[PDB]
Amino acid sequence: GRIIGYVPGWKTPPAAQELASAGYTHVMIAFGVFSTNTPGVIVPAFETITKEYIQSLHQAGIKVILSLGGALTSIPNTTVDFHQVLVASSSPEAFKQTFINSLKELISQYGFDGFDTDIEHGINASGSFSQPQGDIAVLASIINTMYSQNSSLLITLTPQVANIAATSGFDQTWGNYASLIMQTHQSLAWVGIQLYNTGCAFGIDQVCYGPTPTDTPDFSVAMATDLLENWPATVNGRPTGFQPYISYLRPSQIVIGYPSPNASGGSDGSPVTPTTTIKRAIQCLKTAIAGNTSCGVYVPPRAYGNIGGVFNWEVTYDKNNQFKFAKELKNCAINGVCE
Repeated sequence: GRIIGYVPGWKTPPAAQELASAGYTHVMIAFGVFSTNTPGVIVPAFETITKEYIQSLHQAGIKVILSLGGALTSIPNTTVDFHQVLVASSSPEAFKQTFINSLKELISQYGFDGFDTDIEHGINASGSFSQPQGDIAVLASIINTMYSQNSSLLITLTPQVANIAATSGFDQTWGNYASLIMQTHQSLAWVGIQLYNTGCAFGIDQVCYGPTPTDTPDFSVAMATDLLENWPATVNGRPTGFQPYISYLRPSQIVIGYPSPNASGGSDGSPVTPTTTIKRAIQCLKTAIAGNTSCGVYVPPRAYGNIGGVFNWEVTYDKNNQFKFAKELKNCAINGVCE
């Protein structure tokens, strides 16, 4: 499995040897944003991150992925809204060609191993959940074309829970990444779930789980389960109204994502889930056996074995906390030894 760290491109990054020693296997450079003047062009917003620094990561054995989108941009004539630049293009085909060429250019120039979809704005639902049109169809085409041309690319999705949790919804918030996953699963290294900055969302049991309380793994386990299982139309004689999500993902394509605390307990993301709970979530997904080192009340419908690992937003917090997030999770996330 994997220990994944987000590296903000507006802060001095930790040394590659510090990250490798802590147990990091992958880092995610935040962020590429979207040109409003050449629709499809990706504008690098990581001034603190050099090709030399990325070489240092590779020399330490860490893979380096370019994260696209994010929450906002301050670069003039840029947006983090995908739809906005897709519709600004002369055609969806021109947009796709420009986006692919621009992404290939950045990958070649910086030596990236792949790219991450952290597109939090402007993945609007069109067509049907099972046969999406518009934004999801175009993004799926970009992902599947990039992977078809280079099956070594690490292509990841980093959804918010509303985007992937069992839902009747299909819009820019609800179920959009679940729809995208059915179109792209064959191309994806992993889907990393943002288990923070969210209200509760539904498990396939029709129970609404949120990140608090953080002393049980239920939320982490239920959200991973929502990606690993078909969404049922009926639960115990009742209609769910759930979209017809069919799971095509392997456990190795599931990553659970959290905010890392600094030494003071501060974080960029709320709430902070302690590493003891994260290990319980992985042990629970592995075994589907409840206990004080494994499942709480929520037990998934089967044992999955080892999932894909863990990420944190973001490594400058973890560094300040002597890399306790990576150090405490690496035996569990990487070697699958969680109790």
